[PDB]
Formats: sequence, structure tokens, C-alpha cells
Amino acid sequence: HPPRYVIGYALAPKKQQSFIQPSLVAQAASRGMDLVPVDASQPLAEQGPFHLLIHKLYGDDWRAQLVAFAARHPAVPIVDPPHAIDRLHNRISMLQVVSELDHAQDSTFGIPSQVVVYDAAALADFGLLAALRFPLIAKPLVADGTAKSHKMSLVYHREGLGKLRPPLVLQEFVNHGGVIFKVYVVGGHVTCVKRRSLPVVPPAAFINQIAGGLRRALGLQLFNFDMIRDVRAGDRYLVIDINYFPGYAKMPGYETVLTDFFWEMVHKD
Amino acid sequence: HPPRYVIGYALAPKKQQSFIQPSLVAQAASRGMDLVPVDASQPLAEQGPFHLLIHKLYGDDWRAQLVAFAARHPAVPIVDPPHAIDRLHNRISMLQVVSELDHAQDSTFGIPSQVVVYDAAALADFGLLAALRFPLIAKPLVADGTAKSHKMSLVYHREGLGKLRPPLVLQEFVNHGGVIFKVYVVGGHVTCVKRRSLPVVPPAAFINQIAGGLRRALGLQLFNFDMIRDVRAGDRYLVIDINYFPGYAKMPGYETVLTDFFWEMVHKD
Ligand SMILES: [Cl-]
Ligand SMILES: [Cl-]
Repeated sequence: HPPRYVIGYALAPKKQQSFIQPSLVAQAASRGMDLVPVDASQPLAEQGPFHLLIHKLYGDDWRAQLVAFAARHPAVPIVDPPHAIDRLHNRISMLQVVSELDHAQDSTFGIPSQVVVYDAAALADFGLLAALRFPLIAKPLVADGTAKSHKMSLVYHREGLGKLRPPLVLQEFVNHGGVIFKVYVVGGHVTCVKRRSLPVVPPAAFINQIAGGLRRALGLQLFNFDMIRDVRAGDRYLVIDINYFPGYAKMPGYETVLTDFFWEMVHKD
Repeated sequence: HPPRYVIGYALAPKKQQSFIQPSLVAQAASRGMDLVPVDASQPLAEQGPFHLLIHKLYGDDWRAQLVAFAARHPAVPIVDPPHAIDRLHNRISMLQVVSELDHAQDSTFGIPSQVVVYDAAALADFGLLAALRFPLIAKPLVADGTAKSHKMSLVYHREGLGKLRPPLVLQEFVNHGGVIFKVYVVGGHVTCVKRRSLPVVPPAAFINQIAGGLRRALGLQLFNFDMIRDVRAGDRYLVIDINYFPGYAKMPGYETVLTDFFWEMVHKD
């Protein structure tokens, strides 16, 4: 009796293997939603009508197909738009966006200061590096997340630092008490994981406002953010990283969370 | 007998006053080129045919008119495209682009390392700031050049630093021997000014290759860059700033340089 919605999905085979699971496909179809793979080997405008597109692909060809799609079909949502995803690719611009949140709660929300190093010479000669407290978080300045060496790494000593490839961004990583909070966000829904960095949770209303703010600022429905407590004061939180469309299939109950999401998106008013 | 070219110009009144001078307009017309102001109070597609557009305006309305213009008239050059100008607005992304030049000359070309500070708290608490050698160069992280307080400033002491507005980018400014080189570029043409920062020139072939590289990397025909010698080694140069469409009317002979440019652009093959 009631009509059916197509969710097209354009994902790499490994993301497909991990995120598109029998349980997801079956729950979604049970509620009237058909997850349908997108032929990477064929144009998007040549592909069957969609009420919703989700993807995690990069590259000029894909972005092009999506811009075309967006022009041709303004009412069909894209999760997430390529321009919104680009906002994550420069670490310094990403954190620029997070700076623009209003904080106007009894918990405070800061961004950590960063050192940017652009060449081999600087990595050896820059005096300021010799007054940095290890361990350090290092990330290439522009990445995307695709290459394995576009990921955050710890550095325990100067010698480890000198073997990294510039341009990179460094952050002191010492005020956190050995605890990271990975926060997974799916539209208006938030979930939170204490993890022990170096291989006592924040107030839930606070985390919700932060997730709310990042979502409005980045224009992404699917991300996680890492945060730490500043254990100097013990009421101050710092966002240290944001990653697009993370590995939700590790969270139990993810199929229910993503199916409710998919359904919210295909009733977008 | 030979045909005439229209150069449309969209500039703020103060840039108009300084750059559009009787000598320019008269030299250009003498060579068959009509500089014609653009009605800011009317749409661009409603304005008379142009063989060339030069502008120094910012804002979503202008960028829109230009994107439209670019779609409708691909063969008409725009100096410079808005997306190319945006490449200058984040100091860290700007220097990212300059990092990507090949250097493959007996002179070396580096980028200085930068500290990025995002909030008031960090400006007071960040330990790394207390091991920085003054004087410092400070610039807001995103600017555009429009507001007067979107310009590079010197900082002589910690107390001066604590009164600046984050997010900002800091650079140690101590290795330069008190000498800045402002380098003005107009398409393939370069010119060079020794200036005494804190209120013995580089090889010309070196400066030309750098200007060449920045021009190809940024996709801007009209900029200047500031460079210093590293006076430790005395053969190593660092780009410390780039500014779109600078005050050429201060250089004597600028009318001849810009008229030859305008003419090169309206024979673009
Ligand atoms: Cl997954
Ligand atoms: Cl001028």
C-alpha cells in the first residue's frame, strides 16, 4: 500500500563490506527502503531514480557527477555534499570552522593551538619544536582520509618527529589524563565511547550541543569527533579531530540508528 | 582601421582613485583599449560587451555575477577568478600552495613554520608561545584584505601579543637582517623593492622562477609577495606573505606595465 524509497550508495568495496550488512539491508527494506548500490563504472545520471544518495568517494570525476546530480535534482538529499566534506581536508580550516561555534553550560569547549611545518629544513631547524612537550599528535596538513598515511599519529620523541613528512600539523598531547572520547554522530543522534589513548564521561547535554553545532557548521550528517577533558581544571573539553562517515558498523545497534536516519532524510521538509 | 577592445573594471572607489589614472586610461586608449567602469548598482550580464574583466571586489553577490559571466562567456578572461583569489584568504592554505612549487639554482626557497591560535584562553595558556623569539608577525587566520585589521602586524613583546584577536597565525621574524623584498608581479613581468622592515638584492633569475611558480600555482596574474633572505646562510629566501592586486600605482612606469599586460590578455591564445 505505502510507497517505497530508494537509498543509492556509492562506497568503496571495504566500506561496503563493513557498513552494508545483511542486518542493515533487511531492516531498511522491512521499513520500505531499498539500499541499491551505484555502478562506479557508469555515470550517475544514467542510474535509476534515487530518493537519497549516501557516498564516501573522492576525486574530480565523482565530485563532477555529484554537482551535475545536485543541479538536475535539487530535492534529493546527498549525504554528504562534496564541498561540506572538503571542509575536513585541511586540519587548520577544519578547526577554523569549529572555532566559529557559539558556546553561549558549566562545561567549556576549546580548540588546541597548532604548529604547521611546511618543509624538511624547518623540521630540523625550527627552534620552537625544541620547547614542545611530547607526546605530540601529528597529521599531514591536507589529507582526505583515503591514503593510510593521512591519519593522526603519536610522536614520543624528537627522533620520531624528524622522520615524518611535511607539511604537517603538530599539537601537544599531554593534558588529557590518558582518556579520549570518540563521539559518533548520525544526523540529530549522538553516541559516545571512552577510549584509552597511548595504546569519567562528559555531561550528555554538553556533547549534544557540540554535535549540534559541528553538524550545522560543517553541514555533515555523518561524522565522528575525538574530544579530551583538560584535567588541569576538569570541566574544559577540547575537540582534537573530526572524520567523515566513520566506521559505524563497530557500534552495536548501528543498523537501527542508520535506518531511522535514512527514514528522517527521505521525509526532508 | 584595427578593432578596439573593452577592459571592464569593477573596483572600489579608493582603488579606482589610485589605479585608474588619466595616464593609464590615455595610454590604453592610444593602443586601442577602452577602460570602462562596471555599474556596481546593475547586474554584470546587463552590462556592455567586454573583452577583459579586471576586478577587486569580494562578496557572495559579486562572486555569483562572475560565476554566471564565466559560464555565459568562457573565452573572456577574468583577472582574477574569485576561486583563485580565495586561495589567499587562509594564511595556512596560501602557504600550503607555495609549498607545492618545485625548486628543481644556487639560491634556496623555504616557507616559515607557523603557530595557529584559535581562542583567548590559548593566547594566555599556550606554553609554546613563551619560547618564541620576538618580534613576531601576526595575521588573522582567515582575512580577505578588506577590513584594515586583516593585515600583517609586528608584535614586540608578550603584552602586545595578548591584546590581539584570535584565530591568528604567528611567525618568528628574526632571521631577515632587517630587510624585506616586496616583489610586484603583473602576468609574466616582475619588479622588486628593497624595504627596511621594523619601521643586497636576490638574483633576478631566481625571483623570476619564484614569480613564475606562484603565478601557475595560485592562478593569479596580479599579486605581490614579500620575501626575506635567511642571513644565517645568506643564499636562502623565504616567502612570508602574498597579496592580490596590490597598489601598483606607487611603482613609477606602472601604466606601461599594465597596458602591455591588458594587451597580452586580450590576445589570449
Ligand atoms: Cl562501517
Ligand atoms: Cl593602485
